[PDB]
Amino acid sequence: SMNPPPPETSNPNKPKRQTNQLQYLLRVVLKTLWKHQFAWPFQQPVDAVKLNLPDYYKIIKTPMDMGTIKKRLENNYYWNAQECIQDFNTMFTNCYIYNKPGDDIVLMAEALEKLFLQKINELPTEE
Ligand SMILES: COc1nc2c(Nc3ccccc3C(C)(C)C)c(C(=O)O)cnc2cc1-c1c(C)noc1C
Repeated sequence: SMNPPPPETSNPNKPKRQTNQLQYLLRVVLKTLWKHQFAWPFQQPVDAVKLNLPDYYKIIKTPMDMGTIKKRLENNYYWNAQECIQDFNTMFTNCYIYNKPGDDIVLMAEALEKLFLQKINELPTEE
């Protein structure tokens, strides 16, 4: 079985918090990206078996995807907004590292990242 286990989306020992910034990340940022027409390759872990990408998890050792991020937010997995922002950045970076510049999947990622940065520029202050 050559896919790794997916990133965890819950952990009984990891402290849980809700902040208005994490609420914004779920309700505005994730929602906007999730429903975007380019989102679908990013909505679940890369299935390197089904996609016939045998080298994927030889190259990418910190996988991340919006399905995992969405569940982490829904599960209050994150303590702060930076943890979630880091996961989005990891997802984009992995795409830019594994694929060739100018590939369609890279252009899709770049479009999602542009929207992402726009929404993060508008992050609300903590209540
Ligand atoms: C090419 O990069 C991906 N492609 C798919 C994918 N199929 C797809 C999508 C667009 C263009 C080309 C393809 C191939 C069929 C050639 C793989 C699918 C799918 O068809 O279900 C799902 N998830 C992906 C994640 C990724 C991906 C992401 C996201 N980051 O790195 C990789 C690799």
